[PDB]
Amino acid sequence: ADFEVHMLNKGKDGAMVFEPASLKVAPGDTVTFIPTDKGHNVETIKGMIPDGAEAFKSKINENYKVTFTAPGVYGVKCTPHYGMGMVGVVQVGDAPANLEAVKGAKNPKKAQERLDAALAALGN
Ligand SMILES: [Cu+2]
Repeated sequence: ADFEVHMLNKGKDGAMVFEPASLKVAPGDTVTFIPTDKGHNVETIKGMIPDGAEAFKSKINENYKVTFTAPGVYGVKCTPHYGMGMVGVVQVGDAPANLEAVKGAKNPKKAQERLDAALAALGN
């Protein structure tokens, strides 16, 4: 199954957001990150990727397609707007083994407020 995540300058959650900010996919699913507005990209957050997973970083303005292979929770950010809180969470499969470790990862304050909300919406 294929899912879409859009990158916007303004959404229901405020400025510089990923929509949706939290998504549960299955092992092997594909998510396409699409900058609806210009100036955004997607990159994995340091310490918020499962064991076995490869980090990634898309180019600004590109539609980025990723097939998630290793199960667990992945923290993602927009490079330029990470300090402003532009972050999302992708859970791949059931019972993420790295769920406790991603909760402890350190992020700038606004990014931390949105990641905690997003982890809570997954039922974590
Ligand atoms: Cu951005």
